Amino acid sequence: HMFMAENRLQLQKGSAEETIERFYNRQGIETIEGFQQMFVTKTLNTEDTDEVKILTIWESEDSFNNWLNSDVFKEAHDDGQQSPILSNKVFKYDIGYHYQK
Amino acid sequence: HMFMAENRLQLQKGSAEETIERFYNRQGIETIEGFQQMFVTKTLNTEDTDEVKILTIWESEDSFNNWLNSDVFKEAVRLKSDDDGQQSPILSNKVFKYDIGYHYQK
Repeated sequence: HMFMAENRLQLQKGSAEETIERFYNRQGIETIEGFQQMFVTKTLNTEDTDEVKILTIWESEDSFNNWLNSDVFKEAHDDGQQSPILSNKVFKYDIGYHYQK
Repeated sequence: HMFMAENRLQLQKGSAEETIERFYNRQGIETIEGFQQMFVTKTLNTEDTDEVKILTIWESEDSFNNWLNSDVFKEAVRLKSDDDGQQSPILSNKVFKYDIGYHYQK
């Protein structure tokens, strides 16, 4: 039923505070039918690197795919600066149970 | 600000669905001041094992801690399809905690 997509980013240890806020940009994700929620998290107590996750909740995986194929997605997405992002991966999940007070 | 706790379960392949069923019973979590949401997920496209995550969203970490030390938690599962004594095929149960820097709900 409900679907969750995760964009897991590994950053240079300590670079989260200065890098993270950029991921708070929705960039029109809420204009996609089926989009429900978005969370941007920073993992506590990591030592090797800083870990940032962008979680998006959808009514279905089709909704998510439509987002990927949308124009708002296409539109979205100092020189020489070494990037703070070490890895960028995507994971997909079926939400088997959800409850909101 | 907002806080997310995660219980990450590695499971015998094929047991994801049954395991999520054991979590339909929130065991009074919503009675805790600060509790906001719960998500129980199954990781897609895994090969040799299953993965289920129990994510709980809170107003603060203190709220989450209050749940763990609450009477409802300390006093709170078996499925109808279980044989007496059957165990959830858990390979590992790990805990992770997160600060939620941003949240948006349509």
